[PDB]
Amino acid sequence: RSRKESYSIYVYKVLKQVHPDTGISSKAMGIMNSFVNDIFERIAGEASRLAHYNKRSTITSREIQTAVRLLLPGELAKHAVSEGTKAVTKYTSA
Amino acid sequence: KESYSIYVYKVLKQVHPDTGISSKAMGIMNSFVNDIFERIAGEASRLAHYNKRSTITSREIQTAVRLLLPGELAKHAVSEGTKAVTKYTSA
Amino acid sequence: RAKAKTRSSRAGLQFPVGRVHRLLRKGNYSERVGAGAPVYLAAVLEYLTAEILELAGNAARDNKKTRIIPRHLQLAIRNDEELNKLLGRVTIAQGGVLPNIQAVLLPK
Amino acid sequence: KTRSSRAGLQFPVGRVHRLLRKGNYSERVGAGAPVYLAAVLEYLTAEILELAGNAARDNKKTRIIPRHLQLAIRNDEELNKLLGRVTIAQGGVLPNIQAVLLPK
Amino acid sequence: KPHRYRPGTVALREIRRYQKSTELLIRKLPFQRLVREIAQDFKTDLRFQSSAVMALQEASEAYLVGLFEDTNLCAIHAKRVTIMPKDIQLARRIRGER
Amino acid sequence: PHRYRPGTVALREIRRYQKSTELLIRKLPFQRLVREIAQDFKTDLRFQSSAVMALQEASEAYLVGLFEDTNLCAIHAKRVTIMPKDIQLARRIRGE
Amino acid sequence: KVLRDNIQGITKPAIRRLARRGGVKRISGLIYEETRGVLKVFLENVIRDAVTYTEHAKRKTVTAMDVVYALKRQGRTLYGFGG
Amino acid sequence: NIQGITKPAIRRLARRGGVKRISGLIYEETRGVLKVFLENVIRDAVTYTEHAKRKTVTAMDVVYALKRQGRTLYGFGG
DNA sequence: ATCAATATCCACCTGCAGATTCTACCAAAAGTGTATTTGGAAACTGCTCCATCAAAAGGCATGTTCAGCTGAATTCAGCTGAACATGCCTTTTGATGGAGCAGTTTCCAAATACACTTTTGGTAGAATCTGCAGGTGGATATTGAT
DNA sequence: ATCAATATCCACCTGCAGATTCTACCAAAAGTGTATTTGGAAACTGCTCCATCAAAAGGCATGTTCAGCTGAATTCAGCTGAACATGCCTTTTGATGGAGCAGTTTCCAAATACACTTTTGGTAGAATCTGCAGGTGGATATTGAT
Ligand SMILES: [Cl-]
Ligand SMILES: [Cl-]
Ligand SMILES: [Cl-]
Ligand SMILES: [Cl-]
Ligand SMILES: [Mn+2]
Ligand SMILES: [Mn+2]
Ligand SMILES: [Mn+2]
Repeated sequence: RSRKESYSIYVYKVLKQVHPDTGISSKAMGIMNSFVNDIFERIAGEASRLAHYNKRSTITSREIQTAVRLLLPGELAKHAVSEGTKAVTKYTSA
Repeated sequence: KESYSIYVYKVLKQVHPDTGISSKAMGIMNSFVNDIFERIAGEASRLAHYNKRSTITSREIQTAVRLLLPGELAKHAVSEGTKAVTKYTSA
Repeated sequence: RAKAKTRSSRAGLQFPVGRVHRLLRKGNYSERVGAGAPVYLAAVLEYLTAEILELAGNAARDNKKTRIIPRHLQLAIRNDEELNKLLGRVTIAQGGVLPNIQAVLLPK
Repeated sequence: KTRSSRAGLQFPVGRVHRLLRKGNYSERVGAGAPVYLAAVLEYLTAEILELAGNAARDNKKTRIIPRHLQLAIRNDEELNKLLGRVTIAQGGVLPNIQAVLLPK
Repeated sequence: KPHRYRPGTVALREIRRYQKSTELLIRKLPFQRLVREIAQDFKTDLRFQSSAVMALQEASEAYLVGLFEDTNLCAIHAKRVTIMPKDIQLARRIRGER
Repeated sequence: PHRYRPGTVALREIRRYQKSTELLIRKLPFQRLVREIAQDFKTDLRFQSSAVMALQEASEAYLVGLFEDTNLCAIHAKRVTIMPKDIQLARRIRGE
Repeated sequence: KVLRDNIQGITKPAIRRLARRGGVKRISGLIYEETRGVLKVFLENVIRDAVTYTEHAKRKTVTAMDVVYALKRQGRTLYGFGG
Repeated sequence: NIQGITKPAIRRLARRGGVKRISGLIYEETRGVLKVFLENVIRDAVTYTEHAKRKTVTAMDVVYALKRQGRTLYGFGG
């Protein structure tokens, strides 16, 4: 009766991009949903503290970036920072 | 800005009227009070959220204390907290 | 009167910028959220999801399956040094463990 | 006429309330929340100061220093657990030599 | 004459076999009774979503398997091949569990 | 000429340093080490003195705690001597 | 009917299987009781918090999310049970 | 400069840790372990420094860095 | 197990350095009083799922026997690490000079908030599609040997 | 370096339980307009830290000697793994009743808002107070010799 939201259709779209003829089981989709929620909270929680430490009332893409650098290992952080920067510059041109 | 020093000091004079505390030790107590404040407030924040509530009440503080503190510390804490709220509400 | 285009399509993303924004605002993270914040965040969640699905998809093809299951996810993460670090305190339900027998235990 | 005085507390209720409102924890804060919280903080503080005071008089000093806080916490099973991941600066460690290392 | 594998041979096959699979290794109904018994001692008349028991079982087994891995390292370190309570105890102590 | 037996001075030292709380690493060499590591991240960094001191407090407590675990690993192997393999077991079980 | 002694239902063969997954080749006879006590402490700790969340929510039913939050609190994040 | 962490200082740390006898290989092993530790903490502390657009690492930066890593240091606040 | 000779520890003592307290001012928190709004507790109620039961099949726990090989104990040597003496040098600590940071304030353009209205992407079931769970048999590898 | 006995590998086959695709309703993004906030370019100022220098004070580096710890070798008792039979109880799957999630509504106790007034904690010099940096001698432990 009630609407239950989740990241499933987005995980699925990214799945078709990387492996067009590969599917995913429902348990495996539940694992990906947990993964997306977990990283969301980690980054958002770090960004919150960063703003609070710096007496800022606003979380901007800059806090997100620093959170990513604090949370992700090595080359993952680099590629994440690249994708995030690209998406923001692209969006702003729109 | 601020610290808990004068409050820590007042409580020291309550349990040990003749004992003092060094500056470095007062600094450790300040970190202690800040650390626990944050642990409880954060848990209380998460509790309200999970339950789709926009308000942190004394009930969230209590449950957060029960989640965070061990055993007998939890029991006395919950007592001190309920006692203060009851004394406050009638006053 | 303008015709709607989603923030995700503007950002060139698959993940939902609008939802991530709402989730940032409703989560008590800060009083205000900049316009670029949910875009950058969505792009990062999308990138990480891609990385994991890439490797797990590879693990499924290796044991001859067309469908990713939790095992392939676990193989993907634990055989990757950065994913393993990131998810070092995470339990994957129905993940099992990497095959690994200490040498001293094998027969002479 | 302070909220702290109404609640019978030494710890600052008005301050704890401000800190709760400003720390992004929820949109609203109940009237009882900062009273209950201040009383828990005061109580935990008294517990440690009682034990650290005892620890100080036992090594014959009148003034608590970080060593005494560490002795207090590490010798108490519930505080040790609460503060298991905490480093007390200038605290040192509990004297403790594994039995197998001693002579005879 | 009747065939007999040497001690250790069959154990190694079991290691390979269970490290290959992902199924729960504790019988489900006895685990459920255990979870109910313990929860009941915290508050009476509790019910469980079926998936809440299964979450407890996934988490428990993952914990125990991870601990046996660490226990196995402590036993090998002492130049044994047999795990003993002192190995579990060393593992939990260094983990900060005890 | 007078000579303590092996292990007697060592036990005397354990008792001395478990009683005391002073930092055990020399301050300047440590300050130098922290500055070097930091430069590979950003070259014009300054440090508050209390910031170098937080790093030293944190570092020493970390190493002392690690030596406790290391010592338990050595003892477990019926040794009284800590070895790199004990350090490694300890860090491995810790998740380092 | 009264639930009693259900830790004893975690059998020696199940404990052996778990150790096998953990790479263990030989097992002392004292390990089985030791493991039962360790599992009990673990489950007590997780279930205690999950029920605390259940009570706070004023429910009589423990949910998977109560268990997920309890596990999260204790530094053991579990994936696959959110929805 | 890691070498400036001397065998005697490392011996003292082990003594506080309750250690009676010490292998000669321990000293190099310990230097690498400390190095890894300090890299990780200083890397994050500096990240907080940069985010604030400061050029000076503060004690609070180090405290935040240590916290991020599951180590809470008391006495330097804040 | 004593004894004497040695080396180090550790109570005890006490002036004075520097911690603590006193003296005093004052923004900014905290409190008050009053006016309004509103989150959420109560009281329902429908509809999921949870508890419970049961049979039947057979999977798997349990119990037993027995011997391989492991842990425990003992003995012994070489070689490493502890204890020193020796003397050369790195660290402490105590100042100085001065620049180059942070921390404040003001003040508008640029950014974000948020209510209302349109529009459509996301969800829930329904309808289809189809990997692969299971249930085979055979090929191939491994094991332990008389 | 064969053989017999076992277990494991590893395709094959195919209906159906589970995954995917489709459809339609509608909740929530999106577009718009306008009210608030905010972060920042400027323009200051006073702490801080960095750089440098030098006098000694401990503290480290070094080499030698040898106590004794580690690791290898060896031996043996008994524990734990492997293999069986037996039969208990888990697993399946299927049905049923109903507790109690959730979804909805109504409406106050309890929250936020805001103007105005007092109180107080932070702050910094000055004034006093008293723990401890050191400096012992005696107390305590340790050692080699009997
Ligand atoms: Cl932004
Ligand atoms: Cl309240
Ligand atoms: Cl044992
Ligand atoms: Cl080694
Ligand atoms: Mn019971
Ligand atoms: Mn309402
Ligand atoms: Mn005052």
